[PDB]
Amino acid sequence: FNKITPNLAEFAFSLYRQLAHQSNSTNILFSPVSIATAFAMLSLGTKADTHDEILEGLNFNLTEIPEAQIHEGFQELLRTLNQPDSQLQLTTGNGLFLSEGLKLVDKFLEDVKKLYHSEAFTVNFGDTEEAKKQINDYVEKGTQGKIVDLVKELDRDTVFALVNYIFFKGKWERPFEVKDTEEEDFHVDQVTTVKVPMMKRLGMFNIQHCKKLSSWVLLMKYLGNATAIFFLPDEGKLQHLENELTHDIITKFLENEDRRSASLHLPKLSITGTYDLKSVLGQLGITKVFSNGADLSGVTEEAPLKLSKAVHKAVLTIDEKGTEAAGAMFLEAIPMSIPPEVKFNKPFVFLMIEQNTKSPLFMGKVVNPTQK
Repeated sequence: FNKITPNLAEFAFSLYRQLAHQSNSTNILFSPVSIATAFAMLSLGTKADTHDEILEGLNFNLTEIPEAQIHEGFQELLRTLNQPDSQLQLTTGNGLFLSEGLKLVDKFLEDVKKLYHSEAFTVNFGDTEEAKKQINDYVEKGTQGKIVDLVKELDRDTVFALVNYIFFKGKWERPFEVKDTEEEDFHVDQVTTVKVPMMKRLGMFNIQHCKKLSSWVLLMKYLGNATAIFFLPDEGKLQHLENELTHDIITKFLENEDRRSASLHLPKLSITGTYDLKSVLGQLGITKVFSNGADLSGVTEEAPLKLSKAVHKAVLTIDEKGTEAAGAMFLEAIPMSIPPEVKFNKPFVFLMIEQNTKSPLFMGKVVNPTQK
């Protein structure tokens, strides 16, 4: 089911095409969910233009959807992410860091902790370096060592910092057997290749070839409550795919429960995506909260405040199947017939959708597994 998801979808695409044009030969990885829910939670401390700008920046038509519904929708999602339709290893969090000395509004801190279950702390921004450590420690501790020293530096007038991260490494509901994981070619160019550990499995896959998107569309079911959608653009059809993607078409794929025999070659990789939300979202029109004109009265009533730091870092690790545990052995009726060998051996885009809410958890493009 969906509620605000269409709003999150178009947000994911906007934020994607944003990074896909600007940045050219880089793996892209961001959580449309972690980011939005973060700025939707922050909007609760904003007022007037400053606020409307955030919600509108998150692809929300304020004139058509009651804000009460926007936040209600986000809570539903987090409810599913806390204790879902299944415990899917997801290490996501949002930490706010405000100056020790600001008389923060209790209500906002309520909404942060209770409503959006986000961590908020007060630090001494007088010691710029200590704040970074203090912050980076939070993330690291929270990602249990996967993310280290996220923030490399803070502005001179930093009094409010936002750190948003998400680490995922799901176990395949239908794993690849490590024995078959050999290293193979990966086309970074039409004439150049690179070697990467290529996983492979002959089986009944929810694979298809969409002519509209000019690409092979593979739906990998995750042991948890998320579904991996991979898009392998045709020869020279990457820009087209990126431009033809629509929440509709993706919902069409989700509702698709067919499967056919295919020899899937999917690379093993652990890509990352570190982004400066101030910059990236500013491009989406969210600027007032990050500047001197920020109306963060919900955060702190009497003293000026603005969002000096807003950083996102998404990490996604794909392999044969999480970690060796209850393997659960299934069997598939594979027809005797030349199955299409589908190799994800060239730039491809992809998304991770939470099965229930259909919220885009991760969106990205792998240009080269080698980069991290």
